[PDB]
Order: sequence, then structure tokens, then C-alpha cells
Amino acid sequence: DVLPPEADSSIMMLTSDQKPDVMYADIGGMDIQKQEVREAVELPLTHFELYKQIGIDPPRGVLMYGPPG
Amino acid sequence: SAGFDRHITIFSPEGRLYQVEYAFKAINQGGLTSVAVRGKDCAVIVTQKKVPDKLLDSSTVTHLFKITENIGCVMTGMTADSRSQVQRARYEAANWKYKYGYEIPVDMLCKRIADISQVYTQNAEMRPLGCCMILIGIDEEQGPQVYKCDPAGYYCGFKATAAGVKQTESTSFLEKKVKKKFDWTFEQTVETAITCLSTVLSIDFKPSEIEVGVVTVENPKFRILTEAEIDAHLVALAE
Amino acid sequence: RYDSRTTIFSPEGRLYQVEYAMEAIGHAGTCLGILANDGVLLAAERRNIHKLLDEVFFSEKIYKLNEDMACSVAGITSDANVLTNELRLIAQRYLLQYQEPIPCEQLVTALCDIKQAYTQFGGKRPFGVSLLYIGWDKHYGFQLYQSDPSGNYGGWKATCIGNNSAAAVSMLKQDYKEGEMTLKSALALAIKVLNKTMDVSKLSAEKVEIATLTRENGKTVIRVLKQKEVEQLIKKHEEEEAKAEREK
Amino acid sequence: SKMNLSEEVDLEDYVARPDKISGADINSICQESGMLAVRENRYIVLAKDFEKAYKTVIKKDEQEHEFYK
Amino acid sequence: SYSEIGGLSEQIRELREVIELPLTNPELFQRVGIIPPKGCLLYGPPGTGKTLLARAVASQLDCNFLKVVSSSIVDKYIGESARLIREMFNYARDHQPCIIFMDEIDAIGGEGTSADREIQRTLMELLNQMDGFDTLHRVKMIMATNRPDTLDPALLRPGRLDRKIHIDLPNEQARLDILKIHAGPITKHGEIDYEAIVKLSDGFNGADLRNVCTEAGMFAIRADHDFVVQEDFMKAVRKVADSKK
Amino acid sequence: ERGYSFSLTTFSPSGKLVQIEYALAAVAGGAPSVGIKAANGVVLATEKKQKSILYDERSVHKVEPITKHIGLVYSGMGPDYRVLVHRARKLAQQYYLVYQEPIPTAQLVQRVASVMQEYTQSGGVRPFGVSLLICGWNEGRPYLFQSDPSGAYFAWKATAMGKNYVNGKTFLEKRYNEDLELEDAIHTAILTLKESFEGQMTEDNIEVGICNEAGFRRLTPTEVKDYLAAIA
Ligand SMILES: Nc1ncnc2c1ncn2[C@@H]1O[C@H](COP(=O)(O)OP(=O)(O)O)[C@@H](O)[C@H]1O
Repeated sequence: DVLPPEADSSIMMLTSDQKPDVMYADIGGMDIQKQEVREAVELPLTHFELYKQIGIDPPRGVLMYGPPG
Repeated sequence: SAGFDRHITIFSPEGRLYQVEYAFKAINQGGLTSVAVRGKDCAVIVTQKKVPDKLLDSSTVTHLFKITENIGCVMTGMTADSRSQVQRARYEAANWKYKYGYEIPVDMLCKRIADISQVYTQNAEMRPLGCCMILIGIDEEQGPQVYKCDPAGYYCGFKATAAGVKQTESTSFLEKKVKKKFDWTFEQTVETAITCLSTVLSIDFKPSEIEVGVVTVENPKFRILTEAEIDAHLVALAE
Repeated sequence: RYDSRTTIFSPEGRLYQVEYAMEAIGHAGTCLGILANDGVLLAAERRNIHKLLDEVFFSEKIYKLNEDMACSVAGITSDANVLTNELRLIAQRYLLQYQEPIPCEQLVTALCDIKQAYTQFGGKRPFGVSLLYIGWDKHYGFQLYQSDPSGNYGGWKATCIGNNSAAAVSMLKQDYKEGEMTLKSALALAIKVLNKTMDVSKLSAEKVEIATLTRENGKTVIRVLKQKEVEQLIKKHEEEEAKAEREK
Repeated sequence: SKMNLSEEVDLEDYVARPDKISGADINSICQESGMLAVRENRYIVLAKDFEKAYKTVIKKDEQEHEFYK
Repeated sequence: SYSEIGGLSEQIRELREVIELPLTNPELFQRVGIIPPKGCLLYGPPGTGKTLLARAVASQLDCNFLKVVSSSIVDKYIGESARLIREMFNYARDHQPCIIFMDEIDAIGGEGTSADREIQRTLMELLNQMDGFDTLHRVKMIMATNRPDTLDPALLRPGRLDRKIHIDLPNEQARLDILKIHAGPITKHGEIDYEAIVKLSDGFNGADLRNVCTEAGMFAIRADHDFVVQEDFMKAVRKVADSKK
Repeated sequence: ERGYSFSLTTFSPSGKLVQIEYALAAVAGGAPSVGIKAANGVVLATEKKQKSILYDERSVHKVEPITKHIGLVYSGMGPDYRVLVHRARKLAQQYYLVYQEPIPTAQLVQRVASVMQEYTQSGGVRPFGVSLLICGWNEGRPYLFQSDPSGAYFAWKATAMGKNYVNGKTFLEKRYNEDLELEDAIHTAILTLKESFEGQMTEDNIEVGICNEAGFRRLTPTEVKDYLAAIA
């Protein structure tokens, strides 16, 4: 018998009980910053067809920078 | 946050002279604090006289020094450097009077003193004097003025000021007082200073525990009130 | 390591602090002198061309030393200022003592003598500024002199310092003209090299400074070209460049 | 939106101040104002607590040394 | 108990309000609508009793207590300094509620070298552990320091170890209470002139009074056995003055 | 660069005088001050915001004169600024005693920067960690110069040092037109400090010095209050 792999929380992959509980509406403003982040790390996972329809691979990395807090 | 520090002439990467910073933290080593408050027509300074023995000659324990007949100062910091600053200020005031023909305004006094302390900050020859000068005096056409001027060489005019271990608490209490504007008469000024030191120290202030110096426009002369006078002032504060 | 003081000799015999001062000229501005008979020029560059910079001097990189001497500068601003002050003082001292203009080389020798002294005595950072010299004298006429923060100097016909110095000198060698170096050709060559050694193209007139020295009726008029003549010079270079594309 | 604010607490007079307070500073201003209201056993945050807390999160200088300015 | 530490009534009350309230009655904080505060910063002269205060809170709350010397956690080898904080916090996750009392932070809290950037890295690890991702948790920290100006401003935030409690050297009236609590257990039928001892003990710290009591007991041990005379307290104070310097 | 940042007389392998850069960083962490050059004159403004109400705001002035036609402003070490202003006044008086004409702005700034360079050439003396903005009315054209601890004097038309200086320059190049006058130069200068000054603009918090045809003069609080009520 081959057993399914065991990599559930090897390096602290967020489990179903470790959700941050922070809604998008909970955070204030950041509309442009939300849209840019949502456009590289959330949108490609769901709507990959729309990305492939233009001929661009979705951006793979984002860097949020600014003053602390 | 030690930084480069070790040489006073060496700037930190962020641009702060760490060695000059430690002079301020050397100021409050003496365990005493002095409070100055400017009234409508007078300026008063109250300091801590903590004689930790019965053998000390209480006459020479004074932190108040008379630089000139019209301007007096109180010391908060290391005693030796404070005395050295007193000696330098006396020479500076005498030189001003001999060179320009009239007594030195209190502002120019440790403008010059802070200028001397600033050269000590730049040139790596003299270790900076770890003590603050609080100067009072009646100058004509501007009335009483109070000047607190630090080892780093920054001088400014204070409606009231305090330096020592209990410096932040005292200046906060003054923040509370000077704002609810009232008639800052001489008795009110002395009361404000006494309340400052008492509230920050929570001490009943036995009359041998403090030294108050008064300069008033009516008699522009540096005077240190004797024990009986400060006892009467403390009683008037009580009721 | 042996770069703690300017007076420390490395085990290989190399003054590391000096060479650190030498290589630091790469951060200095681009100033070049082209080959030219009956004239000579320097072509400087203005890095700080921000619009909020009011212009009052028009010679921030071009300095006049004597009535017949002009020098550029490439290095630390304060060092360049004190060095040019000493330059003018030495030139005027020679003029007072001999009642004759300094003969070019002896002024450059004076600066290099002063400069090397900082590289020998301790407690003084070596002067990290190299500067071209132009001038005329009754001995050798027009000359171009290369100062170097080590106190080493040298006669030159075409050289440059600062950013992209190697590219500028290589390009000056590519079209190096001996003898047939008229002032118009020298100006054209200066603009042509400045077009490439400067990263920004089109060579805007306000960002390029040319100073020329010519012998006119025994007066040695030192000229700094205004915006109009620099504009027409870059226009001439642009029209010449248009013809070069006919090969394709 | 989740905090219990008195009707007299007008948030606009604090957002119009020119101080460059960060989002973390804004959350500090809110949480410490609520804490101050809690200290007095009051279950409603008043404008006085908001003004008092507003002064304690924007005075970041405090110590300084008066000679760097 | 909280009565064991004497003369910090105001500071004791602020620490109770900061830490005891979110762990005992969070209903007030959730009714107001604010996330419960976590962390209190006790600063003062060394030996004044901040650790005793932390133990008193951890005893009244009947919760597990972690005491750590912050100066010990900064190890020469890279990454172990932040690793210790990481293990500490993940440890507090399993055993809840937790009082994470950290000692003098000036080593950790408050630049061109690897060893200096190590302190930066462990500082970022600390601030991430207190306020940030994973679980915001309910454990509390009694992180205490000796020099408050050195502390990083970011280390002073509401959900990030707010409330700078000042614990100065034992107050003038506090000396009497401290001597009452630490000398009362010691058998002593003779009357006490406590004011004289307090005046003879100026600049003393809380531990010094306990050493005075223990050493007075020692003087009694080297003698009859019963504490009867004030001269013993005088010489105890002097030897806890000159020999403890 | 890492171990050579201490000494000011030691070149880094890239030849960077790191101590001067650290002094300039100290300059960039000072109180924001702005000066702009109008076709009518030069206006300099700074924020003298005390840490408490306890201070006498009129005691120490930041916008200060050298001669009747030249004023100074700074963003950095005030104690270092005082010695600088003293030496600048001495140098101007020395020029007046020899040439009998008032110091031109260019020359005065050159010798002040030379004084600055004197403290950045040997070990044991620290660079003057303040940057100075200098005005002047002479030979019928206004001047505005900035001198840094490095000794490099510029010819700024309009600039601002201190905290949030980048945002201050960003405000400029937007509402700064060359053909303006002094009266709106005051309004522009007050606006520039507004993007950095954290608090209400009260008459004893912003000190402005106009450097006009008649000469440089520090504005009294009443006129500053008038302009501040006009802008607000
Ligand atoms: N204010 C105080 N009241 C009573 N005992 C004290 C006080 N301060 C210190 N002590 C005694 O000193 C001992 C150690 O003090 P400690 O908590 O280490 O001080 P700190 O936390 O300032 O280092 C404790 O066992 C305690 O009995």
C-alpha cells in the first residue's frame, strides 16, 4: 500500500483553523494597493483564462513597501 | 543603540552625536532636580538640598551660585563640572561688563556659555561638562527671564523649566499650570515652584531640604531666602 | 589592510589611500580638452541640472586662474574650491614677484607640489580632485595639463576625467587629429564625444559647458560660450549626424 | 465601526489634523481611547477620551534632545 | 499577594488593569469593542521589584509564568537569539494563559556590522511574535527594562507592549511597608524606630531591605536568638550599605 | 566603507567621505525650513516649534540676519548654527571694513562654505552639521544660496531642507513660477511648511524673513499672523 504524503504543516502552512480572520472590508482604504495585490495573488488563481486570453503570464511576486504601520 | 559614540567628534550613521547624548544622562546623576518658574514680575529657582550626613557643612552644600549682582544660577549635574561652569560664567560676565560697559543680559550670558560648551562638543579636546545652567535675572525692557542651557549648547527662554531626575514630570506639571493663565505674582511664583518640586518628589519639604533663590524687578538682586522665609512660604502653601 | 592612513605603505609599495582618492574621480564630472592649434578648450558637464537650480555663476565647473590660464575641476566640491583659491593665489604671487604671467607648467607644478604634500604628511586627507589646465605662454604656446589627485601631472593633447573617462579618451583617440586641429574641428569633436560619454542623449545646451582660450591680438581672451552659441554648436553636430545615416 | 462611540464623537475633527499619523497610529488612537474609557468604568467612548488619547499617540518626539531639532 | 510588594499601589493597580482584566474579565473589553490590551512595560532602577510584581500577578491569576533573562538570549551564534523568542512564543501558544515576563530588553530592544544586524533581526522577530500573523493569542508579557529611552518606539504600541509603568526606587513611605512585610515574619518583640532606618537607608532598593532583614536574623543567629534591639537594624543597614556597594 | 566611516580624513575603497554624508543625514533630520526666490525678493521660512508651551518662542530666532541685506535659515544642529552665524557676521564685517561695500551674497556664501570646509579636513573636529540658506539683495537681482557641511554652496532658486524635505521639493516645481512676486512668495513659503508642520500654524510657530529691496528683516509675529490668517 502507498500512503498519501504527509506535508500538512511541515513549515506552518496555514490550516483551516489558522485563518487570520481579517476581511477585505475590515482594512481601510488601500484601494489601489488592494487592487494591485488582488491582481497578482488572488485573481490569477481564480480567473486564469482572462490572463491567458491576452498572452501574459500572471505576475508571480509582489513587494509591499512603505513606512512602518 | 550604542553606535559609534566612543569619540564625540564621530557622527553616527543616523546623524546623532551619541557622546553628547550621554551628557544629558550624566546630568541627572546627582539625584537632585532644580525648578525655575517665571512670574509676572519675578523669577524663582528651587533646588534639592539633600545632605546625606550630619557632618557636612550645610553652608557649602548649596547648589545656588551668584555669578553677578543681577543674575543668579542653579546647578543640576555633576558638582565639579557645575562649579567649573560657574567659574567660566563669572569670568564671561566680568569680561562682558569690562568690554562693553554695562552688565550682561542673562540671555547673552549662557549664549556665551553654550558657545563655549559647543566648541567642546566639536573639538575632541575637552570632555563636555555634564550639567545644565538655569539662569534668572531682571533685564530692563523685557522684565524677568529664565534661560536653561545644556551641555550640547542649546539655549532657549523658558516661562518655567526644570532639570534633573524629575525633569519630565516637573515640566509636565508646569505644562498643566502655565495654560490656566492667572496673576503670576511673586508669592504665586514661589508657590508654583514649591508645588512643582513637592509634587514631583512627594516630599513634605522640611525647611532644611530646599534652597530657593529669588530675583524680583522691585529689587533686581539675586537673593537666597533664609530658612525662616522659606518656612513662612511653605506655611502659606499649606493653607 | 593598509588604507587606514595616507602615509601607510602597502607591502607591495602601493599607497592605498592615494589610489582610493584616484579611483574616486570616476564619481567626478566629465571635463575634456580636445586637440587644437591656435586655441584650446574644455568641455564640462552639469550633473545637477534640476530646474529649481537657479544659475548665477555659469562657470560652476570652469574656473579662470590667471589672465591667460583657465582650469576645470573634477572632484570634491570643497577640495576643488580650496585648490582653485590656492591656484589663483599662486598665479597672482608669481605675477607680483616676476611681473610676468605664470608660464603654465610652473603653476601646475605648484599645485602638484601642494597636492603631493597632503599625500606625505599625516593627518591630512589627499586632495581628491583632478583638474585640467589650459593656457598660453611665450615658451610653448597653447598647452593642456592634466592634474591628478596624487600630485602627478602630465602634458596632454586630448584627455578627459570623471564619469566615463575611459570611453571619452578612447573616443578621442579614435578620431585623434594631430596638426589639423582647427578650433571649429576641436569644438565639433568635443560635442561629438560628449554626445556619447554622457548617458543622456541629444546633448541639451543647458547641460553642456564649453570654455575656450584663444590668442587674439596678444590678449588671450578666455571665453565661456553662452546658451545661443552652444545651441548652434549642437545644432551643427545634429545636422552632421543626419548625414551619417545615409549609409543604410 | 465595531467600537461603541458616543454620538458626540465626530471623527472628522481628528482626521482633518495635519499630523502624519500612520494606520498603526490610527488603531492606537482608537484602542487607547477605548482603554481610557474602560479605565473610568464607562462603556461608551466620549470625545474627551478621544482627544486625550489623540495627544498621547502623536507626541512621539517626547525625549528628543532639543539640539537636533 | 499584591500586599507583599509595598508602596507600588498605583503601579500595581495599572498593571492589574493592563494584564489581569483581559485574562479574568474580557467581557468589558468585548462590550466596549476593543481588542484586549496585551503587554506592560515596567521600567525602573534594578532590584526594585518588577520581577516580584510579575510573580504576584502570575500567582493571583493562577496562570503559568515564564521568566527569562533577555541579556542571556542574545547568543554569539547567528539566529539563536531570534530562535529563542520563537520557541518561547510557540511554547506559550500550547500552554495558555501565559505571563511572558522578559528581563532587561535594552539588549534586545535598541549599525554597519553583522552582529549589530543580528540585534535588528531578533528585534523584528520579537515584534512579529507579539503583534502580527498566526494567532493573536491571549498570553501576556511583563517585559521589563532598566533603561527606557533605549527601547524602540515601535516596541511601545497599544497591542504591542504599551503602558510604560514607572517603578522608581522604594518610595519614602514605601520603605516602612517593605520593612513591615519583610521583617514582620522575623520574630522581634522589641519596638522599632522605622523612620530612623528609612532615613539611614536612602537610595536603597527593595532587595536591600530583604537582605537587611535576613542579615539581622543572621546577627541574632550569632547571638542569643531573639531580635530585641535597634542597633542590629542599624548595623544591618550599614553592612547592606557599604558591603553591598 | 564599513569600518572607514569613522574618520573624516580617510577615503573609502569607493572614495566616499562617509562622515560628511552622516553630517548631511543629520542635516536631513532637522526642522524643515524653506526659502524661495521671487522676482521681487527672497523669502525664508522655518518652523520653531518648541517641545512645550513652557518655552519663550521669541527668545531664540532661527531666521537671523548677517548684514542689513542678508539673512540665514538652517535645518540641523542649532548650537552649530550659532557659531556659524557668528563667523558669517564676522566675515561680512571684515569684508565691509576692507572694501567698504556690503558683502555680495555669492562671496559671503563662498567664505562661509570655506569656513565649513575648514572643519572637514582634519581629525578631531566635526563638520558643521547644519545646512544654511542665504538670501541677498545686491546689484539688482535676488540671490538664494544653500551651503552644506561639505562646503558645497549651491544657487537654489527654491528649496527646503529638514524633515520631509523630499515632499517639500515635490510641492515646489508645481506652484512655483519664476515670474511671481514677493507677496505670493510669502504664501508659497507658508504653504511649503504646511505639508510638514504637524499642528496648527500659530503665529509663534512659523518664523518668516523677507529679503526685499529695503533689506532682510525677520517678520514680526503680527505680520506672520496676518499672512497666516490670509492663507488659512
Ligand atoms: N517593592 C518591594 N517590596 C517588597 N519586596 C521587594 C520589593 N522590591 C524587591 N523586593 C524583594 O527583592 C527580591 C528580588 O527583587 P526583584 O523582583 O529581583 O527586583 P527587580 O525585579 O527590580 O530585579 C524579591 O524576592 C523581593 O522579596
